[PDB]
Amino acid sequence: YNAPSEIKYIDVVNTYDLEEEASKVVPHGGFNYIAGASGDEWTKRANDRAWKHKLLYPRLAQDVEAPDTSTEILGHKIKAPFIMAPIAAHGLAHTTKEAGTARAVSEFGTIMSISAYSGATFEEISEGLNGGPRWFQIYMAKDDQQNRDILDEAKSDGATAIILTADSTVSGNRDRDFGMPIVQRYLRGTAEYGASKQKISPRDIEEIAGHSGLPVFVKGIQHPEDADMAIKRGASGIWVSNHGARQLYEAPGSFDTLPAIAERVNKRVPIVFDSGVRRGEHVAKALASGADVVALGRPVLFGLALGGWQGAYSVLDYFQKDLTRVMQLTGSQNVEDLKGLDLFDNPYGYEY
Amino acid sequence: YNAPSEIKYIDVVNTYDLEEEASKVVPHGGFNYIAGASGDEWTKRANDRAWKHKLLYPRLAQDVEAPDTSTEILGHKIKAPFIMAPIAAHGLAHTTKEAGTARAVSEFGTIMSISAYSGATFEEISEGLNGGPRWFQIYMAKDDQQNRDILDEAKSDGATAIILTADSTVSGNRDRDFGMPIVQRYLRGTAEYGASKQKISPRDIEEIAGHSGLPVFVKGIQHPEDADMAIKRGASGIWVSNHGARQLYEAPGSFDTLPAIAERVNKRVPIVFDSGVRRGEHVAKALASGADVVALGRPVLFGLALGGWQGAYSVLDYFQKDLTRVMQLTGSQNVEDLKGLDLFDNPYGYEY
Amino acid sequence: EYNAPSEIKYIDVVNTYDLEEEASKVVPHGGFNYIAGASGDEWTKRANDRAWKHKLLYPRLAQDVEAPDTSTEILGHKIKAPFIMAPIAAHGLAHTTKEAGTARAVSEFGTIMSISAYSGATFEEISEGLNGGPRWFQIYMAKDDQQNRDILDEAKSDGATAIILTADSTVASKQKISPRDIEEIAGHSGLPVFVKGIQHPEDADMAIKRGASGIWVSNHGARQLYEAPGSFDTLPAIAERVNKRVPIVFDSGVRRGEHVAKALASGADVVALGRPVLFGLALGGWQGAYSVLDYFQKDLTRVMQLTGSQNVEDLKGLDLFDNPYGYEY
Ligand SMILES: Cc1cc2nc3c(=O)[nH]c(=O)nc-3n(C[C@H](O)[C@H](O)[C@H](O)COP(=O)(O)O)c2cc1C
Ligand SMILES: Cc1cc2nc3c(=O)[nH]c(=O)nc-3n(C[C@H](O)[C@H](O)[C@H](O)COP(=O)(O)O)c2cc1C
Ligand SMILES: Cc1cc2nc3c(=O)[nH]c(=O)nc-3n(C[C@H](O)[C@H](O)[C@H](O)COP(=O)(O)O)c2cc1C
Repeated sequence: YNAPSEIKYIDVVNTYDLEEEASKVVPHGGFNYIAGASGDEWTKRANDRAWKHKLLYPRLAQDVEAPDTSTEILGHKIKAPFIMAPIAAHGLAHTTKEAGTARAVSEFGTIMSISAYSGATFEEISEGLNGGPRWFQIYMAKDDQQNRDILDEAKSDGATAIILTADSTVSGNRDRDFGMPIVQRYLRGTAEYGASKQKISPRDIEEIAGHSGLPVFVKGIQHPEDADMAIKRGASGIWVSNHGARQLYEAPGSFDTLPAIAERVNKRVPIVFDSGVRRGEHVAKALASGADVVALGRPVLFGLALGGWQGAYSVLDYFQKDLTRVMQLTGSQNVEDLKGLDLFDNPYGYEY
Repeated sequence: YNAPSEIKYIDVVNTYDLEEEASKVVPHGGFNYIAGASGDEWTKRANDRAWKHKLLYPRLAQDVEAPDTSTEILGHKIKAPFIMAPIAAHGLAHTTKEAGTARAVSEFGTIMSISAYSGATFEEISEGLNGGPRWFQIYMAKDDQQNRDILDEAKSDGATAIILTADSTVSGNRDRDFGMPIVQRYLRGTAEYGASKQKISPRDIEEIAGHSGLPVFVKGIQHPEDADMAIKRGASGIWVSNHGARQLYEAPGSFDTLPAIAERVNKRVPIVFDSGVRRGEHVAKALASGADVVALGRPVLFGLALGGWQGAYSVLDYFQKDLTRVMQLTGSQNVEDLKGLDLFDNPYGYEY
Repeated sequence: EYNAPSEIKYIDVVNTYDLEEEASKVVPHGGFNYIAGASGDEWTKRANDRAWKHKLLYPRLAQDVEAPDTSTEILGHKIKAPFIMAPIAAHGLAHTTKEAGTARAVSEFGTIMSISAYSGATFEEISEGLNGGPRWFQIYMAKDDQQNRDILDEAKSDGATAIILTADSTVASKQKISPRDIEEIAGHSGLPVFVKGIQHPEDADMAIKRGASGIWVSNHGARQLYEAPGSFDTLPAIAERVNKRVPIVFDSGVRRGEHVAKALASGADVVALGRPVLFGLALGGWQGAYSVLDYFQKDLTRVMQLTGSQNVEDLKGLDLFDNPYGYEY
C-alpha cells in the first residue's frame, strides 16, 4: 500500500475540492474506503444538502471587538469550536497516519479523537500530540474484559473523555461492493470487528459510564428519545452523528436531526455534532442549532493525504478563517453569539 | 424466443444493477415487457422515490439476542417478511420460468404467488415448489363459470389464499408503444385478456370470497375507502399495490398510499405491500408503516434471468441479509420491533 | 360504621352522567368523593370527557344487510360487547356486595372482570360471583421479588387469564415501574401481561420490547397525574406505534356508546368501564351494575346502525371528523 508521504501546507479555498485532489494521490481502494458511504450515497448527499434547509441571515453588529473563535468544552479551552472526529486507519491517507493528524490538531489547538481502530501504536500518536488533549473512541465489546482493557488503555493514554460509538463498524453496506495496534495489544492470544456488539443499549452505556472514570459521549445519536435514554444511563455528552453516512442507509441528513435532539437534551450535557461539516457556515449553523462544537472528519483526512500534518493543519486553518468571516457577516463577536443566531427556514430544500 | 438458461448463484450487492445486467441477457422485447411501465414511467420513478419521504432512524437496542427475520402470515411461518408477487410469463426471463422462481422461493422458505397468466403448467410449477406454500392470483372473469373453474383449480393446486387482482391486464398504456396453460386448461373450446372485467367491484369481491373456500386478498388497493369496502365485501386481506406502475399513470408512488390504508384497515385483515421494494430498508419502512409483509417482483425476475433458481435465491438472500443489518442499526431484534419503528418525515422529497 | 347501599335492583339507565348525581344521594359522602374525585381541580378529568368532542362520528350508508352484532374477542376469549370491567379498589364503598356484586354483573352480562389488588372481597366471595367467568388480576410491582412471585402464582391458581401491571401507585409497592420491572413480571407470570397507565407511544414500544402482551392506555380516570392530556387524545399515537403488535385496552372517560365506537375507530381492541359501573353498583347491586353494561351494549348498537356498521370490525374502520374547535365548537 503506497500512501502519500509528502508534508506541505496547502491553500485551502474549499473542502469539496480536497476530495477530488486526494483521489489523485491516494490508492483507489483506500480512497474509496474513506470517501464512500452506504447504499448509493443518497444519505451522504443528504448530510450535505441538509445545510441548505436552514439559512444564515446577515445581521448588524452589537459589539466593537474583533471576532474570537475560541471556546471551552469539558473545561478545556480550544482555538475554535471544532474537534477531530475519531476515524480509523489514517495510514490509508498518509504514511504519517494518526501521528500526522494529531500533530496538526495539537498545533492548531483543539482536541484529538483516537479511534480504537487506529493504525498507529499510541506511542506514535503521542509524539504527534505532544501534550495536546485527546479523547478515546471505543466500541462496546461482547467480552466485558475487553471493555475493562480499553478503558484502562484510555486512562493510561491520558484521555479526558470516552467516545462510545453506538454502531458496529462492519463498515455498512454499499452498492459498489494495516493492523490495529491499539486493540491487538489486548486481543492478542484471544483470537477475537465481530468482537463488538452490533448496537449498544442503555445498559451498555451505564456499564461504560460507571467504570470509565471519565465523561462518556455516546456517538451516533439521531433520535431525541435515544439522547434522553443515554443521559439517563449516565452519558456525559451526546455526539449527534451518522458516522458520515457510513452506517444506516435511507436515514435523514445528520443536521436535520440536530434541533430535536438539542431541544430534548435541554442543556443537560454538551453536544458534539458531526456528519457533513464542510464550510465555516456549517459550524455556525450547528452552533445556532444547539451543538457546543462540531467534529471534522473527511476534509481533514483529505488534507492529510495532500500534505501530511501541514496539509491537515491547512484544513483546520481554513475552517477557523472561514468561521471568522461568517462571524463578521452575522454580527457575531464570539462563539456564544453564534449559539444565538436566528436561521431562515427554507421549505424548498436544495433546488430552491 | 431465446431466454437465458444458465443456473448460478450471484453476488447481489444491490437490486438496481440487476436490471441493467439482465438487459444484457434477456431478449429486448421480453426485457422491455418486464422493466417498462405506464406513460413515461414517472409513476414507476414515484414508486422508487417515495422511500425517501419517510426515513429510518438508527436507535439504541433494548434486547440482547441476534436479529430474527422470521414472521407468520395466515398461520404459516416464513423466513423473512417478504413473499413473491404474482408475475406473468417468467419464461421471458429464463427457460425454467415459474418452476425456477418457485424453487428459489420454496428453498428460501417463503410464499410463492402464482399468476393466472403463468407460462408454466402447474405440474411444472409444483416440481419447483416441492411442497412449499403457494397462493393463486386470479382476474375476475366476465363469465361466472370461468371464476368457478379457476377457484376449483386453485383449491386443487393446494393454494392457501386467493389474490384477486382489481385491474385488468390489458398491460397499461406506455408512451414507447408463450401460451398460458393454466387458463387455457379452462378456456379451451370456449374461444375466450378480454375475458376478464376491466375493474372489479365490491360485488365481485363478495362473489369470490363467498365461493373460494379460502382467504381472498384484494390486490391493487391504493385508496383507504376501497380497503374498507373490500373488507366489508368479505376480503381476508388487502394487498396495497399499483402492480409496479404497470396500470394507472400519474398516480402516487405506492409507498405514499400505505399509511392511510393501514390506518383505515386498523388490524382487521393482514396487509401485503408492494410496488418498488428494492432494498432491506424498504421492507423495514413498509412494516413500520402498517404492512405485515411485502411482495417482491422485478428484482427476483432479474435474478431469475441472471441465474435461474440460484440467481433468484441470491436476490431473496440479499433482502434477508440486508434486512438483518437494518434491524441491527434500528435496534430491532425481530419483525415485530420493525413494526414499531418511528420514521423521520422528509418534506423535501428526493432532492432533499 | 360505613353505611353502604345494599339494595339489588335493575335500573333504567338513560345516560351515565346522571348516575353520578343519583349515586351521590345513596353513597356516604367520603366514599363518594373517593370514587368520583380526581387530581388537582379535576381539569384532567374534564379533559378525559371533553376529548371525545375532538373526533366526531359520521353517519354513513350501510354496506351489509344484517343487524348489528356487538360481539368480539380478546386473547381468544369471546365477549358480548367490546368493553371489559376496569380494576377498581374497594367496591364496598359503593355497595355491601362489593366486588362480588360487580363480578356477578360482569359474568351475567358476558365480559371480563378485572380484580383490583385492593379488593375488599375475598377471592372466594368474588369466585362465587363470577361463577366460572373470565377474570384478569391487577397488580402493583412489589419491591420484594418473592411477593411478586407469590401474587403471580396466586393469580394463575385463581384462574386468572391475564395480569394487569399498573404502572403508577396510588395506595410495599413501587411508585413507578420501569421496563426491567415489566420484563421481570412478563418472564415469571405464565400469563399475558398488560401494562396499564400508558399515555406516551415510546412507553408502549418499550413495554412491548420488555415483554408486555398488551397495552392498556389509561390515566386511571384522571386519578394520578394532573395537567396531562385527556386519555382519548393520547390513543391514536400509541395505536400507531403499537401497530398491531399486541392488543390495546383503552380507558379513562368512557360514558357513551359513541365513546366505545370512537376508541375502536382510533385503535383500541376493547375499552374498560370504571366509574359508571360502580355508580350502577351503588344504585342497584349487581343488577344495577348489569343495567349499566346493558345500557352501553344497547347504546353501541344504535351507534353502529347510524354509522353503517354491522359488527365490531366495521367500527375499527370508521373515519372520524377532526374537530379543531374542541368543546365549545
Ligand atoms: C474513513 C472513515 C473511518 C471512520 N472510522 C470511524 C471509527 O473508527 N469510529 C467512529 O466512531 N467513527 C468513524 N468514522 C466516522 C467519523 O467519526 C465521523 O462521524 C465522520 O467522518 C463525519 O462525517 P464527515 O467526515 O463526512 O463530515 C469514520 C469515518 C470515515 C470517513
Ligand atoms: C413482468 C410483470 C408481470 C406482472 N404480471 C402480473 C400479473 O400477472 N398479475 C398481477 O396481479 N400482477 C402482475 N404484476 C405486478 C406484480 O404482482 C407486482 O405488483 C409488481 O411486480 C411489484 O412492483 P416491483 O416489481 O416494481 O417491485 C406483474 C409485474 C411485472 C413486472
Ligand atoms: C374509585 C377508583 C378506584 C380505582 N382503583 C384502581 C386500582 O385499584 N387499580 C388500577 O389499576 N386502577 C384503579 N382505578 C382506575 C380504573 O381502573 C380506570 O382506569 C378508571 O376508572 C377509568 O376511568 P373512568 O372510570 O373515569 O371512565 C380506580 C379508579 C377509581 C374511580
